[PDB]
Amino acid sequence: ENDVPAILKEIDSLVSREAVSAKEVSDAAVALTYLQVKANRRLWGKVLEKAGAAQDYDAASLTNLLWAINTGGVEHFKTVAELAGPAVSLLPSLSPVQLSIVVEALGGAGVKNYELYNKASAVVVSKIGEFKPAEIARVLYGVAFGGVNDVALAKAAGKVFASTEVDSRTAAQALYALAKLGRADKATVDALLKSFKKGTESASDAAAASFALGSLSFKAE
Amino acid sequence: DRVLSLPAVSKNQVLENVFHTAPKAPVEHLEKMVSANSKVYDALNLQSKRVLIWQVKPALF
Repeated sequence: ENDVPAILKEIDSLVSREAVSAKEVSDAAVALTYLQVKANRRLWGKVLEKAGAAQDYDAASLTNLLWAINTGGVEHFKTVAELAGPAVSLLPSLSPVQLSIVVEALGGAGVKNYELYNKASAVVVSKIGEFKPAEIARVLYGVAFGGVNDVALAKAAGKVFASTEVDSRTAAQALYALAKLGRADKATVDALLKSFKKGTESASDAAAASFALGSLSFKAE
Repeated sequence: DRVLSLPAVSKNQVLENVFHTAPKAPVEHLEKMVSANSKVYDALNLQSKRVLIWQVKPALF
């Protein structure tokens, strides 16, 4: 009624069969992160092999697969970078939260796909009111780490984060994106560091904000 | 000239114009195609000992 390794074998046999479609891959990946299965590398390899093998793809399964890849902390550049074609084909049919998850996800792996980041930054600056500021910070993270020095989205994020009071983790992700971009806009960074007072639910985002402010040399907060 | 009343085409010519080609055995198809589908089995089964799935889609460990 509650058993971890038996459900690992159930996911293992669910992913080892020959005709696994993409929805089974996506929820096997999400179920593999929620049980926190960094101890099993072969199971994540089977899930990523079936993710590379799948051809059907909608918004929801692609989004949950990419969310699971980045929450579990698995890295394989081949199957993640071959998931950006499914993104650019499905990009106008994506929700703004779904575009947020896939662009942060394909940016975190370092996928050099300039058409995806151009057509995602054009979407997020064409309809900026659709985007809650965590979605703005995730798209900013993905466009910064994907290797485009996009200052249009950086200026749009500066306007949003100065106008809208944002989360702690949202501001930390925006600081990490601005640190890789190397921009050091004090009008934006001040509006982000003022959000670090409500108590932070994580330590990795405070460490990322410390590394970001060290890379920009503002001062310790 | 009693030999000219006999049929001039020899018995040897009848046996070589009637049994001209060696006939195809019925077991040749089974033997040849089973020897080739043994290689189809060995390469592409997932339970074959020398299967080619780990040489082609290598692994992800």
